Amino acid sequence: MVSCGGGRSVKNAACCAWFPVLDDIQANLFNGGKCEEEAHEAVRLTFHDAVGFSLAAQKAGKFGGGGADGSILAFSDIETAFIPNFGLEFTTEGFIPFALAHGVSFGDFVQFAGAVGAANCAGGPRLQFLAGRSNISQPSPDGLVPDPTDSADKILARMADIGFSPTEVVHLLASHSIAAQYEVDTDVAGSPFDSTPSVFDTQFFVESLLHGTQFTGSGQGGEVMSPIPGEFRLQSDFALSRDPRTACEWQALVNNQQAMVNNFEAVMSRLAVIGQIPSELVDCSDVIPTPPLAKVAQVGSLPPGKSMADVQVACTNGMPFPSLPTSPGPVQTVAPVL
Ligand code: HEM
Ligand SMILES: [Ca+2]
Ligand SMILES: [Ca+2]
Ligand SMILES: [Cl-]
Ligand code: NA
Repeated sequence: MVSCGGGRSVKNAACCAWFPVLDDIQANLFNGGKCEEEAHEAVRLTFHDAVGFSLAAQKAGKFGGGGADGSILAFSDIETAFIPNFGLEFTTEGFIPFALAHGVSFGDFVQFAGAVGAANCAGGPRLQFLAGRSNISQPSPDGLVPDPTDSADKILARMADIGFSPTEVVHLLASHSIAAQYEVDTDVAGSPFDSTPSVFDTQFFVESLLHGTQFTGSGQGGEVMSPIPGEFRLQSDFALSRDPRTACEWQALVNNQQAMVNNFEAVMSRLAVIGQIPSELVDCSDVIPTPPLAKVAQVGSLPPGKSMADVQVACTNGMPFPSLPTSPGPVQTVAPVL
């Protein structure tokens, strides 16, 4: 190892340059190292950046997008006008000055910010962070970002088209354990996808499998019924939790928080280098912070007022759910991330 000063160490000396970026964003973008709206947006941005890539396009002799290349920032004017990217201009205009201030590529900044963001959440992962992506990019083609109204067929096809199996899609969706909607229905902006959007835990997997009982929003734009007031459910998460191709992996995560973390780290390592050549990158993973000391449950809980009878069993070849514990107390509305 070498030292960067002040007791901070890295394997690769060039990585020391990322500590001033760390300090700036933890203080001035993430509100002192929190896992709240900006951290969630940073995680979401890694995917909106990387998903602008198409193996099929490449096979047809067309440009499919340069993947995890910072194009969502370099060409925010273009990409934020894509339908599934609506409203992302608040995020891209917020993020851009940090990349520019520190002289790092947009492509590295997007991956660095999502790694740091996720690492702020209790229970959270420590994503691999490789640096070195060119600052020269081209805009993503339109039509490549999944939409929450898309069927499981269409989403799984789009994801296979950037290199991910349906099992890996479920692993990537561990991100919706730290997540809310702002644009599907602005009337209920901040309504999260699980009861714990600051905790990287298995509650998204448990709660998405419950029967829907009420709408949080107006039921437009891909919202379907969720199982707790204040919690928002996407049609796409409903479809993937219950599709034969994905359901058994979805179920297998409800009682293994650590495997959810490990699997998320594994798939995000791939996501962050889509369109990139890893041998051209430098490993700066040791700049990424450790998550808060916090004991996150390894096994998820049914929310208050729910029993095992409320859980949809969609996995066939695998096998039954364990009696998951039930959280104590009354039914309570999930607070929005505002
Ligand atoms: C598989 C297809 C996916 C669909 C259809 C989908 C859909 C969405 C939608 C509709 C939102 C709310 C956007 C808004 O109105 O504010 C959202 C939020 C979010 N998504 Fe996904 N998503 C997908 C995959 C992913 C992936 C692969 C990741 C990252 C690994 C991700 C990370 C997030 C995060 C962290 C948020 C919360 C952002 C915030 O709270 O500010 N999603 N997703
Ligand atoms: Ca991109
Ligand atoms: Ca959660
Ligand atoms: Cl670098
Ligand atoms: Na790894």
